[PDB]
Amino acid sequence: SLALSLTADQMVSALLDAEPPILYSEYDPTRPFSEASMMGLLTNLADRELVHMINWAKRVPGFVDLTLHDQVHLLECAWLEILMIGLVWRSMEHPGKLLFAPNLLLDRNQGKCVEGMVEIFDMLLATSSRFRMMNLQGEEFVCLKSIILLNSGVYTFLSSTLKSLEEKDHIHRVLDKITDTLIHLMAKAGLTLQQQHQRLAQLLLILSHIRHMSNKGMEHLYSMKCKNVVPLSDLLLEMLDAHL
Amino acid sequence: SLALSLTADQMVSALLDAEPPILYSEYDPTRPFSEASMMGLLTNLADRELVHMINWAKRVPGFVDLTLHDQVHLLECAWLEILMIGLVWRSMEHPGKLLFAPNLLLDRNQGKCVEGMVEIFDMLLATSSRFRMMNLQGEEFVCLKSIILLNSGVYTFEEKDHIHRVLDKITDTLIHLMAKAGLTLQQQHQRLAQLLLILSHIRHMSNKGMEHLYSMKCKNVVPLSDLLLEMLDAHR
Amino acid sequence: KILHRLLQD
Amino acid sequence: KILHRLLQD
Ligand SMILES: CC1=CC[C@]2(CO)CO[C@H](c3ccc(O)cc3)[C@H]1C2
Ligand SMILES: CC1=CC[C@]2(CO)CO[C@H](c3ccc(O)cc3)[C@H]1C2
Repeated sequence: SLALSLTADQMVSALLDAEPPILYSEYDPTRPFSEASMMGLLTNLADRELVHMINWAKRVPGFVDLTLHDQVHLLECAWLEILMIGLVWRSMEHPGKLLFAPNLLLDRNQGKCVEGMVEIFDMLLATSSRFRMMNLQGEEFVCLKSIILLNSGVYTFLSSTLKSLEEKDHIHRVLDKITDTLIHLMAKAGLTLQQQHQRLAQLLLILSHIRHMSNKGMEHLYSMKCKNVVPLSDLLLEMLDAHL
Repeated sequence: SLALSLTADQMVSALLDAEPPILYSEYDPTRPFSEASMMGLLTNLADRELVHMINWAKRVPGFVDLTLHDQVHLLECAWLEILMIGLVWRSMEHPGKLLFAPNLLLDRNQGKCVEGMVEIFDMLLATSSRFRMMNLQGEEFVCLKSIILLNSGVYTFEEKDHIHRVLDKITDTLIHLMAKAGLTLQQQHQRLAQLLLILSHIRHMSNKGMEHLYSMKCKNVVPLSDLLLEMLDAHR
Repeated sequence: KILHRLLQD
Repeated sequence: KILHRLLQD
C-alpha cells in the first residue's frame, strides 16, 4: 500500500491537506444560555463535525486499506477523543477558554451552566495548557490525531468466537510509520536525539489523558441524553451506543 | 533531588527492587463460584494489593519528593491502572486466562460469573495478548507501571516540572533498555511508541472497570473495604 | 447504520 | 482518609 511508501514529508503533507475545517456554532449571541441550550449548541456542533471527521478519516494514509467493518470500529471507538483533541488544539491560543467554535468561546465558569460539565471543561483546559507548555506544533497535532484514529480501537478487535485479540499488522505498520514521521519532524526542528525520544514520549502520554477525557465526556453526554436534556442526532446517538 | 541523578541501570535496579509481592487469594478451590463470592475474592485481593502499592509507590524514584497531597492525587488517579497493568503482566504467559493470583487463575468464561464483567476480562486479555505479541520484558514493564503512576494525574495538579523531569528519565531508561537489547534507532523509537500507546488502552480499561466496580457496589453484590471505597469515591 | 453509510458514500 | 494515613506510615 502507498501509505507505507510515503516519505515522512509526504505523510505530513497528506495529513495537513486532509484537515477538516473549523465549523461555526448556531449560537445566537444576543440570546441567553440555559443548560439545555448550551448542550444543544455543543451537540449540534459535534454532529456536524462528525460528518467532516468521517471524510477526514478516509484521507488518513492507510485507513482506506482497511475493511469497512474495521473503519467503523475505529471511528466508533475514537470519535470523541478526536473531537476533543481538535478542541484542545483550537483552544491553545486561548488560555482559560475553550474555542468550541470561533463564535462559541467558553470559559470554565460558563461550563457550570451544564450540570457536571465543568469537570470536563477543567480537564480539557489542563490539556490545552499542556499543549502550550510543550509548544505543540500543527504537524505534531495531525500525527497525534491520526494515531488516535488507528490506535484507540486496535486492542478491541476481538475474534467472533473465543474473543481473542486479532492481529492487525497493517494498522501497526501505519502506526510505526507515523512514529517515524514524528521523529523526522522533531529532527527537522533541531531537537537532539535525546530530546527526540523524550518529546515523543511526552506527546504520546497526552493520549492517555485524551482517552480519559473521552470516557468522562461520554458518560456525561450519556447522562444528558438519559435525562432528556437535549435531543441527540441519530448519528450521535449511534456513536454513543457504540460505548455506558 | 535523587531520581535525576540515577543512571539508567540504577533506575532499572531501583524499580525492580521496589516491586510488590504477588499475593494469594483466600480462594477455596473445592467450592463453585457465585457472583457474590467471585466479586468478594477479586475485591479482597485488590484491597490487599493496594496496601503494597502504596509502599511500592514510595520507592518509585521521585515520588517521595512530592507533597503528601500530590502523592495522594497521583495514587487516587492511577490505582486501578496500576492494578490492571500488574494483572496483565502476571497473565502474559497464560493465554486466555487472567492470573489474579497464583491460586486464582480465571478463564475468560469465568468472567461471566459476574454481570457485565466478561467485557472487562476481554479487554484485559487483549492487553495481555498484545504484551505477548511485543515480548514485553520485565524491565520494560516496571518502567511502564512507574510512568502510569507519575503521568495519569499529572495534568490535573515546580511540582509538575519535577515530575516531567522524572518522566523524562524513565523514558531515557526505556530507550537504554532497547539500545542494550540491540535495537536500531528506528526500532527503539517505534517500540517506545508501541509501549506508550498501550497506556491509552490501560486508561480505558481502568475507567470501564471503575464504572463496573461502582455498579457492583451500588447493587450491593459485595462489600468493599473502607480503603477500596475511598479509592473508588475519588473518581466520582 | 449511519456511520456505515457515510463511510461508503 | 486511609490513603493519607498509609502514605504517612
Ligand atoms: C461531544 C461533546 C458534547 C458536549 C460535552 C458535554 O456533554 C462537552 O462538549 C464536548 C465537545 C468536545 C469537542 C467538540 O468538538 C464538541 C463538543 C463533548 C461533551
Ligand atoms: C479492581 C477490580 C475489581 C473487580 C473488577 C470488576 O469490577 C474485575 O477485577 C479487576 C481486578 C484487576 C486487577 C486486580 O489485581 C484485581 C481485580 C477490577 C475490576
